[PDB]
Amino acid sequence: FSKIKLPSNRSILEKLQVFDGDSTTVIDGFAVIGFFDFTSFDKIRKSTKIASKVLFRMDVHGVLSVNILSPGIVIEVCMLEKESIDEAAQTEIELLME
Amino acid sequence: GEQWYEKFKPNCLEQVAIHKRKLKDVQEALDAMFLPNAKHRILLLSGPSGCSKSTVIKELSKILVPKYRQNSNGTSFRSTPNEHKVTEFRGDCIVNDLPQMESFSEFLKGARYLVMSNLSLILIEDLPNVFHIDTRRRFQQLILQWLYSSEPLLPPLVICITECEIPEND
Amino acid sequence: EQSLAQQPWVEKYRPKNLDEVTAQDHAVTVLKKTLKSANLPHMLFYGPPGTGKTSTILALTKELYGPDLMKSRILELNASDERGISIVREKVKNFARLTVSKPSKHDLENYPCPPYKIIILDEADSMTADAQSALRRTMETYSGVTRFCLICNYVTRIIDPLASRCSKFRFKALDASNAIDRLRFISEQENVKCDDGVLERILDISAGDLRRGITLLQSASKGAQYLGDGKNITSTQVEELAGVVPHDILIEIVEKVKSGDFDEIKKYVNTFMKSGWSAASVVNQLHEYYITNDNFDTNFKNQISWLLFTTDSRLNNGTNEHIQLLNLLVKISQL
Amino acid sequence: MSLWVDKYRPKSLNALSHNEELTNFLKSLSDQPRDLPHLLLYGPNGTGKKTRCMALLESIFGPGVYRLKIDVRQFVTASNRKLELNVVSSPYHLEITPSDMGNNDRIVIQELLKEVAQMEQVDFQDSKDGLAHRYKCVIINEANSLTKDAQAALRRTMEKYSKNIRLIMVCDSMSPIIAPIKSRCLLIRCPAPSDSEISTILSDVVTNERIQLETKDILKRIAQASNGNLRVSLLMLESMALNNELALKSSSPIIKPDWIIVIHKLTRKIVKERSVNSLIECRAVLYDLLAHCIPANIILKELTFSLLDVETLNTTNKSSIIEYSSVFDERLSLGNKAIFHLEGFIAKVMCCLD
Amino acid sequence: LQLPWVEKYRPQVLSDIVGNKETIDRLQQIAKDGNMPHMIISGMPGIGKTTSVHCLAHELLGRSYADGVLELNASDDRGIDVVRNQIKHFAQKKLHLPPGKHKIVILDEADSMTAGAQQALRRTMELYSNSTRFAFACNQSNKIIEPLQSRCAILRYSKLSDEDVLKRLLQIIKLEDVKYTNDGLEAIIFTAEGDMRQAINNLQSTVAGHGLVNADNVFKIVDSPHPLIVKKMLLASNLEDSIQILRTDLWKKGYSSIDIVTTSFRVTKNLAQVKESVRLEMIKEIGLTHMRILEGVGTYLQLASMLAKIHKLNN
Amino acid sequence: SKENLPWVEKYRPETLDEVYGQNEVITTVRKFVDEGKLPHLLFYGPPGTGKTSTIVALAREIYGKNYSNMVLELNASDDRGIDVVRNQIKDFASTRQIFSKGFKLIILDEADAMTNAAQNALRRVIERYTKNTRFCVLANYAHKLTPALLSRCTRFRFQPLPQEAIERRIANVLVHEKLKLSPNAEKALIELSNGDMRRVLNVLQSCKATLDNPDEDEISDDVIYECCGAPRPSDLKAVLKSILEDDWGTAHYTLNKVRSAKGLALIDLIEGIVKILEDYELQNEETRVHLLTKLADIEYSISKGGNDQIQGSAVIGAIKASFENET
DNA sequence: GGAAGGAGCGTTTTTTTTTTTTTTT
Ligand SMILES: Nc1ncnc2c1ncn2[C@@H]1O[C@H](COP(=O)(O)OP(=O)(O)OP(O)(O)=S)[C@@H](O)[C@H]1O
Ligand SMILES: Nc1ncnc2c1ncn2[C@@H]1O[C@H](COP(=O)(O)OP(=O)(O)OP(O)(O)=S)[C@@H](O)[C@H]1O
Ligand SMILES: Nc1ncnc2c1ncn2[C@@H]1O[C@H](COP(=O)(O)OP(=O)(O)OP(O)(O)=S)[C@@H](O)[C@H]1O
Ligand SMILES: Nc1ncnc2c1ncn2[C@@H]1O[C@H](COP(=O)(O)OP(=O)(O)OP(O)(O)=S)[C@@H](O)[C@H]1O
Ligand SMILES: Nc1nc2c(ncn2[C@@H]2O[C@H](COP(=O)(O)OP(=O)(O)O)[C@@H](O)[C@H]2O)c(=O)[nH]1
Ligand SMILES: [Mg+2]
Ligand SMILES: [Mg+2]
Ligand SMILES: [Mg+2]
Ligand SMILES: [Mg+2]
Repeated sequence: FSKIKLPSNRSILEKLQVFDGDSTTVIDGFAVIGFFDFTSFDKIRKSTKIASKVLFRMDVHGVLSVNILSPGIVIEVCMLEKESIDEAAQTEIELLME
Repeated sequence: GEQWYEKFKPNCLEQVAIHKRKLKDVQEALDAMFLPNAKHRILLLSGPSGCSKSTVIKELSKILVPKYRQNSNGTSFRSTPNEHKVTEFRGDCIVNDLPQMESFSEFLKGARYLVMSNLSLILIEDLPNVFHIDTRRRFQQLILQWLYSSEPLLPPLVICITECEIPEND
Repeated sequence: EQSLAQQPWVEKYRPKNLDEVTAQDHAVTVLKKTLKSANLPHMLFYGPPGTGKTSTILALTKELYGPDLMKSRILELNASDERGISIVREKVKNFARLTVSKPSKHDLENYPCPPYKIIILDEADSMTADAQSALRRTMETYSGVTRFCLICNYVTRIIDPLASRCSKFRFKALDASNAIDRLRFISEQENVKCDDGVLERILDISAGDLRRGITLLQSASKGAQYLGDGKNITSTQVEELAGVVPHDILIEIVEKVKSGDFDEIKKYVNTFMKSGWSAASVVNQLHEYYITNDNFDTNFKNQISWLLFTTDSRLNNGTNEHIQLLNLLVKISQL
Repeated sequence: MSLWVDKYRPKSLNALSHNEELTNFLKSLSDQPRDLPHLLLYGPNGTGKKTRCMALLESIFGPGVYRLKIDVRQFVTASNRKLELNVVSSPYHLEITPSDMGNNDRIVIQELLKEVAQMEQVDFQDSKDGLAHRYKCVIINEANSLTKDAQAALRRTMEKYSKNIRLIMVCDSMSPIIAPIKSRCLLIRCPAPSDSEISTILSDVVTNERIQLETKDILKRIAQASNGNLRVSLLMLESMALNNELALKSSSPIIKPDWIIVIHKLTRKIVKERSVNSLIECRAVLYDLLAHCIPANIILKELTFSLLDVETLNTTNKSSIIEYSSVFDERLSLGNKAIFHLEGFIAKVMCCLD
Repeated sequence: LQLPWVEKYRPQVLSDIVGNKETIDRLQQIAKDGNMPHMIISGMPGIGKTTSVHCLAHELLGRSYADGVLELNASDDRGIDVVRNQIKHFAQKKLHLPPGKHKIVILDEADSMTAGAQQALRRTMELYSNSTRFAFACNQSNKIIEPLQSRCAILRYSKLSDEDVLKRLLQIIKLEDVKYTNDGLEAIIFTAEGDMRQAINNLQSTVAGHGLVNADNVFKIVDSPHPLIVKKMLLASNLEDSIQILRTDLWKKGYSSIDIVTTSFRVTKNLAQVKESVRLEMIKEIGLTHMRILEGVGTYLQLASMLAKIHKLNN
Repeated sequence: SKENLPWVEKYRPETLDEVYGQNEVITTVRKFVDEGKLPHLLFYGPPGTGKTSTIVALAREIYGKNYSNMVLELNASDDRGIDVVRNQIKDFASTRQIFSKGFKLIILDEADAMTNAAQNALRRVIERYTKNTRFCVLANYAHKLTPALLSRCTRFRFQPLPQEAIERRIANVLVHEKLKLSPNAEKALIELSNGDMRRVLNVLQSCKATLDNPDEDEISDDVIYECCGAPRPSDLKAVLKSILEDDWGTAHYTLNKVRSAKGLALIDLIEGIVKILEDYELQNEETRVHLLTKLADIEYSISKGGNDQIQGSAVIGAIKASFENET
């Protein structure tokens, strides 16, 4: 298990918000975790190569949308997440993040 | 936790479960192989699973290697006498700067140096992936090159092959 | 005129339109009215050699689309093409999924141009069972834009699911009763002068195959033209060309069989095989001679019918003609 | 020099000396070769079928059809098993024997022949205006030995590209030819020469070679020993003439193929002894015969008729022998390894005799 | 939603597995002791091999199950590279476990493993046996190469008896509160042919269709095993009886000719009553009919002729 | 669009209510979906009995009109090797539903064409992801399915279509078209169908074509036989009577005349004669043995071609010799 | 001076289509 953490600065991570699954109410202290197969997640690498900005949006139904902006070429990638996270993976993720 | 076949493994050549005549033949052949100019360079043991091929080879090496190794001229890796009587090829080893098919080729290229004050018995039990056609062809080439080598000095090379049928697979 | 005379008569007189197809009206009517209904189903043509299956499908395709549109709406594959499972799963499927090409104004004006393509699998009985299985859902799914036509001589070689999917058309054998008009027309076109009943004899010899009959007529016409005597072709010449054994030789064989002496039969058969007669023709002639004879009893006829069937089945397996013929004659002599 | 089989081979239809009716039919075919159909010549081996085909081609094109050369064509299977085929060619025709490819013969039909059929042969006209077109002639030797798949592949190639190609197939028996292929062909029966015509040809060869012949009867005997195979007749005539200082006599032995003598010895052994050990020795002889690439079905024919030639055997024995021969011939046709069926035949004969 | 009963009622402890009482008891002894050796578990489908191995691993490893078990089956990559890297790294891992406890590598459907991977497994077993133990699960123990078998204890699971199947069915019925009759449970057990998975599936199907598990209701959905019908057809003393069975019970029920002939061969192989000559002749006739069917002539007439020949031989 | 389709496809059932003949299976599956407890399914049966139609209709009912978004359908026309099972099927079965619409459905049509290795790999995919996904396997030949796969599926047998269901579907088609079918024609169609709806629909379409004016012309048994080129029952009866009573010459002439009248093929005559003789009351059983063996041999020989006249004479002789036992 | 037990012998190896693994890429 390895981790890549994005800095909490307004230069790489412009903004982050957690909406409690309704897009409206902001909740602090709640962690949203999305589990994906790298075979599908890695398909956005080439789109990110030319990307200027990337907007991630995850819903409660297990759908992740990535909007990539490079007058210009615009890309939208939608992927489904896995059904559930195994106990070992959940424990390792919690240990890594805490 | 200990398995009995490991806990009660033979501690000497006499305790090895092997027919006397076969043991005598193997011992004579191996002893001849250790002589300065030995006619035979490779000893190929074949048989079914668990018939004491590797065990008898190791027990015999424990006696033969000390008796035929030249005393080091005050040179050795570590303080200990480097009890490495048997050098075995490891088929699952993967290194960064070597293609898989060449791994065995590298091993032999080192094994040739284990003579005289560095004498050691070369044992091949875990073979390379001979089910791959190219790997098998390269293995055969290397064996032939060892057999036809012009090197004046080489260490004894023992190949233990356990014969078994391959069940039909989908 | 030389260019028109560059083709054997079978290719020269291949039907151009569905009207030219003879003796197969039971299916030709359905195919013809499909031109107006535009409701063509998947088809399975099956029948013995030289009955007009390939000609019928080619005429239908020509009538439906026309010389130009056809090239974009037809995919033809036969035994001369590789037709493995991968081919069925890639090339046939891709063609079946292809969008229907846009017809030109001329095509629409002149031809019905139904909104689907056609995949013809000639000699379909040569395809493997797995390759055939790969066609099932391809035919079912893309039936809106694609229709399949399978053609074969041995229907049992088509797997049951495909036979169920396809509407079946049996092509009947062409004999002296239903195909005589076409052969007479061909003879009149080529100015072949033959004695009365010659065309009947050709059609009876051909045994359901009009292609063989047309080839025989061409050979007889060539012989007559080379002779250049101006005389009518005779049935004896036709029988000689067809390889039919002369009646006197058959009578000699029958007398030898009646005698029953093994050595004499062996000697006569050894001398008879010198001439190179085909054992199949001899067996057919012996069946005709014995089954229709009124001088033998019922048990004899039953036994000889089974013997003849066994010998013919063995010959169909590409067996060795001398041995089979001698065995058959020895068995008959023992009846 | 060349063997007498090829040295005195006729090179035109007018040079044919036996089966006059066949020559007349071939000449009638050559009258207007513009619409020549596909041909299938069938008859006993060594009678002159290939010679007649070459004479027909010479009549259509000219003597240049005899200026033959050889090329090697490479094919690759789906398993990457590279292999080669010999293609004989004259400026007007091609000759192939796909059966030499075994089960791969179909590939030859699917790749080579089709391509030849697809490439339309055109040439600049020497005097007239525009290109001139001419169909290609292709000879398929040993047609009866083709697999059913190759025969099926031949069908639409023969039909569709009839303008560019005309096939002339040659076989010794039509039993293995599938019905569609026969339907697509003009069948030509080629009878074997009679003993008198074989003797006449041999006498002409003898006179040309200046070999002293005591009596013509010898030639007749040679004919009777060839069983109508003219090629074999000429080969034995040459062998006997060379072995007797170019002087044949009534006492001069007739030289037969060695495997034929071996089969005769095997027949005598089978007749004399019928036991398990005899069967094992018969197996040894059969394997020796097979090691020389003698076809299994040919061995079965020759053994069967050699056995039927035995004088001591009675009618029941011969009837049983021919029954077993037919059964095991079918088994060989439908089988994979011929040794099983040859052994079964010999064992059944031993049982019936004993 | 609601899980199918086959997965809903999968035993979670070794004490809930029925049948093979001796083997299950030995597994319980191993679980309580700890000294688990390399083992191979062989048997027919749906008798509890996978459940037994999973339950034993859980009981042995307790909370350490997540970090102490490596499970791989035919649905995962299991080539030689996997043995070289993943299994090797797992076996090299140093995990602190209670005394007598080792890491477990579960190789379900081990029979399908490739020859190269199996040969590679020898060295890892030799090197890491002090900390890792291997549990193979398969249907044919002979499909594991002999050098691997030489290191493992063999355990063959037998077919479940009607008593064990009935006991488990009664437990499931009590949990689900299902209405039934003795004849219905008898029919379910008879149609299961010793497969507990099939018994549970058929019980669930019958309950969903009608709720009350009777004989008639069970037989409306479930069909009697066609091997028994084929055996009855083959053993009929009259040609007409065999033909009638073939027509009514097999042909008109939609059974394909190929299935009928394959089942006939399988059944004839196990006919204890018949003599050897008759048996081998019947096998020959079945093979000839199978050859005819494979060529495309899969007609009822061919099967009737096969039956006629078999009857002729019986006389 | 649907008007241009072949009838076998134009009349494909859309809802489960349109599937006839399989009352038990339809009842059970409908109740399962009503309770939402669908297990892994196996549909085993002969061609053209409604398996694919039933599974598609069930998917439509479960997911409404948007079933194509959460159903993964694969058939023999698609490659389904072990790699496909490991990657595509595995990823589909291991991912969430589009809108949390319960479980996902994977249809493996014609699964008897899948390799043993792929079927073996399917076992644990089916088992582990049962909570989120359900599998449906359709087949005509069970011997091609591994025992492990068969153990995992709830089995449903599609019987050959009964006469009543075929009659109801024929009535529906006749109403949809402007067609008139006679009772004798319906009986002939049912007899020749052998429980396959596809054959019924194809023959009906061909019969509609045969009619000169379908708006007013009625289909009779003669039209059915003309379209199928099949023998009439009277022809079979006459041939059998001549074989069993007339002498060899008369029987040969009768067979030749009957065949030449409408160009009948020998195989269909043999099949009809076998149907007739199956109901014959024979006092000697050896007669049945001879009949069955000889006629099966003749059918096998015909399957490879051969000489037609010799085969017909063989049929005559075989029947005569077999019935000499009853003497 | 009877077996009882044991070892050694009795051997060589492409091919149709189709699917799959492995290694280098
Ligand atoms: N008296 C003994 N004699 C031989 N091996 C013994 C003995 N006692 C315990 N063992 C163990 O049994 C095993 C013997 O098997 P092996 O020597 O490996 O036979 P093998 O011929 O090399 O078969 P493979 O190729 O390893 S499966 C060794 O692990 C030994 O430690
Ligand atoms: N019904 C027919 N009407 C007119 N000519 C026919 C007919 N059938 C065959 N022929 C003639 O014989 C030739 C071959 O006809 P085909 O349509 O190729 O027969 P076929 O049934 O396709 O033969 P197979 O099955 O490939 S052996 C045609 O070019 C025609 O000259
Ligand atoms: N002995 C058993 N006791 C209770 N339930 C069983 C038993 N055997 C099978 N089952 C039931 O059927 C389901 C499958 O059991 P499994 O252990 O997977 O059978 P299996 O022998 O491993 O089948 P294979 O070899 O993987 S096809 C379990 O979840 C149980 O619900
Ligand atoms: N029970 C049925 N009710 C109504 N029509 C049916 C029925 N079964 C088959 N058909 C008709 O025949 C056509 C084919 O039905 P299918 O469901 O595809 O048969 P099938 O059992 O799946 O055939 P196989 O096993 O794939 S060859 C349908 O479009 C329907 O028009
Ligand atoms: N003088 C003469 N020789 C012939 C004649 N026909 C064939 N031959 C010769 O006899 C041999 C016949 O063998 P071949 O042509 O291969 O016949 P095939 O095997 O049936 O094709 C050849 O060497 C010919 O040269 C003929 O009509 N006259
Ligand atoms: Mg060892
Ligand atoms: Mg054709
Ligand atoms: Mg399991
Ligand atoms: Mg279907």
